[PDB]
Amino acid sequence: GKKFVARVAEAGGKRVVIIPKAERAKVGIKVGDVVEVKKV
Amino acid sequence: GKKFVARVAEAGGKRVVIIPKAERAKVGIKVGDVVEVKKV
Repeated sequence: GKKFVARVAEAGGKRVVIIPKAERAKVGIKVGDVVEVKKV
Repeated sequence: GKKFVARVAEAGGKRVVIIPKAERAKVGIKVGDVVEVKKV
């Protein structure tokens, strides 16, 4: 339930939210994890 | 404040949340928009 703020970016012709290593460590996110994305 | 569920994926050597066109339309997200990402 921990969260972080980010910006939608364009990478490889896709709209993505890049998750830096620091943010992964703070929120406890690994590849494959399910997340909730909310527009602010 | 609208939200959608997604999975952290790996693309271009980065950990990202791909946002499909349908999800962008439902949540009202454009590139550059600030979003909140919460681990479920």
